[PDB]
Parts: sequence; structure tokens; C-alpha cells
Amino acid sequence: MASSKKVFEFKDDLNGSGKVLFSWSQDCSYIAVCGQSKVVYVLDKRGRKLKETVLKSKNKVIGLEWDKDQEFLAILQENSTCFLLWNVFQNSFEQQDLEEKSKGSFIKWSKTHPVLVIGTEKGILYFYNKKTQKKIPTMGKHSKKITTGDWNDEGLLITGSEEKVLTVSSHNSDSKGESITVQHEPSNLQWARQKTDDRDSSQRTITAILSNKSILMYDLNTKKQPLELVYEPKYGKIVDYQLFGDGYIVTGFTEGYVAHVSSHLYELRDEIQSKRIFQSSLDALCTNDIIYKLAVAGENQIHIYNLGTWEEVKSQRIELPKAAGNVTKMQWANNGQLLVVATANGHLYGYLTSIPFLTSTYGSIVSVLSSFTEVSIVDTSRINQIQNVSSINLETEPGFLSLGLYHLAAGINNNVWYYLWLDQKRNGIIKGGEMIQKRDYLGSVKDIRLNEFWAAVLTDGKC
Repeated sequence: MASSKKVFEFKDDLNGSGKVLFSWSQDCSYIAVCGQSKVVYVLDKRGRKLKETVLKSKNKVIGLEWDKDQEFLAILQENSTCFLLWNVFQNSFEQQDLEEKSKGSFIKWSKTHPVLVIGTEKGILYFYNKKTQKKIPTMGKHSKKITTGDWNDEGLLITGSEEKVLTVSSHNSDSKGESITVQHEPSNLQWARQKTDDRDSSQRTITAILSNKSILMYDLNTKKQPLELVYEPKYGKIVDYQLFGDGYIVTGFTEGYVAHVSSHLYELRDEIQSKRIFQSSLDALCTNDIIYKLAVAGENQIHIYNLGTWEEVKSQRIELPKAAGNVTKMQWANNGQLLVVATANGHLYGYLTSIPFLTSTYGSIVSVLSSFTEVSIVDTSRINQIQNVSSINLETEPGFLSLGLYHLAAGINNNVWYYLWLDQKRNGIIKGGEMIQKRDYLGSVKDIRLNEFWAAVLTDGKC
């Protein structure tokens, strides 16, 4: 059992005490962080600074987002008259103005298409096209300050304003749906694939939070009215809710209570499951469907939870420092390998949770990466028991692994490492891995194969 490893810890010395915004790259490689020190800096997955920058204004960052190509970071500050696109690789500034000297209130990039929406306090929505860097204004969609916004995989912008109005805009700036009359203020916009038996339904459901008290549901298929899912007074005001699996909702509340409901309309009205986690207060919660874990933060600790049987995973519980305060934001990678923590006092933490290890097999012999710094070869000759593993040291972490009768091949992008046991003949005593030859290629290593006396390397166009 590999416990949660605190790989990197950063304090308010470089982040700033307050509500910190951290953004994952879509390839789950580089992690951008900015809090109250106005410093936006990107770290590697293990916590090494790569590119650092400082904003011109002293306003707190209210919006930080990676673009679709993971090349530009969009940053909007507290009531700023402009916003900044920062090329991380080029480390280059470009400032986009807000028309009529409007105060910045919301920004969000289309996670699949090159469209960036900026909403101001006047209700005007500006659509920024990156391929031509052109602005399309839309006035009158919202009559008050825009409060919440989100994007879908299809790239449909959902925006909820103070006038209890939800509006959806497409890529061509076409409004998908008229002004929706909802009971109370919508917030925490999210796009969900609703639980339907027919498995040909696209992800189009809009799930939001009403007045920080209820959960609002909206669907497109049959033009059904938005539904106000009400929660018990013991729950109180909602802290947050997360969507997991094929359309299910898990929500946390102020008294350490958590509720699990199925997004199916026939089963949404009644709470399917309820559980008590904390007794004083709750900080936040987040889900990961690939690694199948629910992380609920409270009282400066992280509780890991199962979602099928809902067993409390005590093994992966994390004890956060007290000075961090109530946790404000929490997110894994898209694959769920590494988890990033931002709290109300500017603290930033990185923990190792899943990191699945690669396995490749030759005849009756398999390989297990185990820790990233080494690779253990595993013998499965006998039945019901496993022979002794043999550890081989590594410096670079490959994404491809291949096993032969004697050699072991470890391949990362355009780099190949080879290892051998003893020197041909009969193995007998097994020796440590030897760096026989470091191989480099002009192209990427698509696939690696190794019989015994020869080896084959694949590149995007040539073997």
C-alpha cells in the first residue's frame, strides 16, 4: 500500500494567503498556480518551477485557465479593465482589452475549441477567437453581473447571472436556448451525461446550484423544465457537488454530511444514500472516475471514499497542516495520477495517489514498474507463488516497456534504454541492469519489440 506521498509543498512565500487558483494542463503534465502574490508560476508534476511570471496589476486572479492547445494561460484579475494571455512556452504577454472599460468578472476557455468567453459586470459577453484573435460582442443576454460560467466537451458555453437566468451560447455565438426561467440564482455550472438506459445519448445535461441551497437540472432532449432538487435541512447550504460515473451526483454539505443520488429523473427526487463524514464543518469535495475515488476535504484532512459500496478509505487519508485553513480547491489530474491542493491560506500541496505502473510480459515472465525510480522483473514460472523480483535502476521514466528472454527495453519519447542479465549463455545468478547503449531517434518511439538476439523499434513512418 503506497501511501499518499507529499511530493511538493509550497507555502504563502510564493503563492499568497487566500483563495488560490491552480489549473491542470490538459495533458496532466504542467500545473499552473497563482494565489495572492500575483505570481503565476508553472511546476512540473513533481514540483519543479518551469515558467514564472508576475502580473502588472495587484488585483487577485479571479480566472486562470489553460487553453485547448495548452500553450496560453488566460488570466483575469479582480475587476480589471483587461485580461492577459501568457504564452508559457514562449513566456510572452498579450493584453486583451475589455470594451467600455468594463470590470472583468468571469473568463473561461472552451476546453475543446479555440473560443474564450469573457463576461463583465454589465452582462456583456465577449467571444475571443484565438485562430484570428478576434472579438465578437454579445449584449443583452444577461441584464446583471455574470456570476457563473462553464463549458462542455461540445464547447457550449453555459452562463448563469444574478437575474436567475441561464443562457447557452454556441461556437458561432448563436444562443442555444432562450432565457430560462429558474426558481432561484443558479451557480456552479457543470455539463453532465445524464443517466439513461439508451447508451447513444450525448453529454448535454446542465447541472447547477440554486442559491447555494438546492441543485438545478436542465435537459435538452424533451425541453423539460429545470428541476429543483431540494436537500434536507440537516444538510443546510451546499458546499459543493460533483458528477461521477454514468450520471450520478455526490454532494457535500456544511455539517460534514454527504449525499449520493442518481441523475436519472425517476430517481432524482429521493436521496439514494446519505453518509456522515465530519461533525464540525466541511471544506470541499472532488471526484475521479478513472481511479474511482472521492476526495472530501475537511478540518484540514482529506478523506478518500469509495463510490459503489461507499466504504471510507482510511488508508489514503491525508493529514493537512492546520495553518492551511479550510480547503478551498482540490483537483487530481484528468487521469488521476497526481492530486493538487489549494487552501484558504495560500498553501499548495501535491500528493501521489494512483500512478499506475506499466506491465509487459515475455514468456512466463512479467515486469512491474513499482516506484518510478526502478523497475522490478517478476517471475511467474511456478503456480500460486511468485519468485523473487529483481530490481533495475532507472533515471528516466519510460512510457513504453518491453521484455525479452534476457534483455529489458525501456522507451520514452525518442529515447531507448536497454538492460541485460549476466552475459547471454545461462542466467543462473541475475545481475543488475547495465546501460549497454543509449538510443535516440529523430521521431517518436511508437512501439518497441524484442525477441532475444534482435530488437525492433517503431517510429511514425519507419521501422
